[PDB]
Formats: sequence, structure tokens, C-alpha cells
Amino acid sequence: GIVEQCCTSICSLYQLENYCN
Amino acid sequence: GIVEQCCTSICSLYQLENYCN
Amino acid sequence: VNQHLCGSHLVEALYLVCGERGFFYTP
Amino acid sequence: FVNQHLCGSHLVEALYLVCGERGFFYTP
Ligand SMILES: Cc1cccc(O)c1
Ligand SMILES: Cc1cccc(O)c1
Ligand SMILES: [Zn+2]
Ligand SMILES: [Zn+2]
Repeated sequence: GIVEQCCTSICSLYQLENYCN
Repeated sequence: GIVEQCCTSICSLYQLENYCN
Repeated sequence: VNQHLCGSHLVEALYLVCGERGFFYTP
Repeated sequence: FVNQHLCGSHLVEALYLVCGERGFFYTP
């Protein structure tokens, strides 16, 4: 999930948008 | 919802927990 | 933009209050 | 541990900004 993906390496705003509704 | 309820008047910790999963 | 700014603080508070439960934030 | 907790705080602020009127769920 989001923590595994984006607290291990930087996520861009495009990558984070994948976790929106 | 939360904005109507807690940005017009201060919400307690107890009131905010209403919005937890 | 005050409602936007208020929502920013709301989300940080829900993060802290909800803990492992997590939360939902719908504008 | 602590760094994950702190990371999560930044994550939620970013989701708030990017998700806009859609909003989001934060499920750790
Ligand atoms: C914007 C942001 C916050 C937290 C971690 C990330 O990878 C990215
Ligand atoms: C703690 C908190 C933040 C923002 C609005 C509120 O009513 C309460
Ligand atoms: Zn502020
Ligand atoms: Zn920080």
C-alpha cells in the first residue's frame, strides 16, 4: 500500500494520485 | 460532513473520531 | 480559501486521532 | 517505527492537496 511504496522511496504527485478516490 | 461540522465550530477529539475508519 | 486551509488541519488531526484505524476525508 | 509515523503525516497532507474534491481514504 501507500506507506510501503512512498515512505521507502519518494513518490511524485502523479504516483500519489493513484491513492485518491 | 466534517467540514460543515468542524470548520464552522471547533470539534473535540471525541467528535473528530466520528470520522475514523 | 479558508475552508481549504481548515481542511488541511483537519486531515492532520484525523491522522493523529484515528491511528491504525485510518480515516476518510471527503470535501 | 517513528520515521514511518512521520512519513504518514506528510503523505496525508500530500493526498489532501492532490486528491482535491475527490478526497481519499488513509488505510495504513
Ligand atoms: C509527498 C510525499 C510525502 C511523503 C512521502 C513521499 O514519498 C512523498
Ligand atoms: C483539531 C481541529 C482542526 C480543525 C478544525 C477543528 O474543528 C478541529
Ligand atoms: Zn494553517
Ligand atoms: Zn515532518
